[PDB]
Amino acid sequence: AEGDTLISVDYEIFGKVQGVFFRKYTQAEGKKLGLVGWVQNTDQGTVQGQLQGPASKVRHMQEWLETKGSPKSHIDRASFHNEKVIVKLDYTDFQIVK
Ligand SMILES: [Cl-]
Repeated sequence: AEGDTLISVDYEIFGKVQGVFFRKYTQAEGKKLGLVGWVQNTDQGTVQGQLQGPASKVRHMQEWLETKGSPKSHIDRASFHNEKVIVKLDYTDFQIVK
């Protein structure tokens, strides 16, 4: 769904994505797009979280997560799961989970 329909989607990013300011840049891009959700480093060398917001903004974020990331990161792969349409947002902000 695109446009203004609200969606939620889970993501996991693989590559050189830890120790490169990925979490800070992701949170800044999410807030800039008006998204809520979260980002966290996993014990497997990856980055994961969820995004919630208007379909069009979430998709730009998905592209950012697949192609750009933080300046020194190198994204090899971005996997998205559990994409669903929602009527209300669950989260109120974009968190960095530690
Ligand atoms: Cl990082």
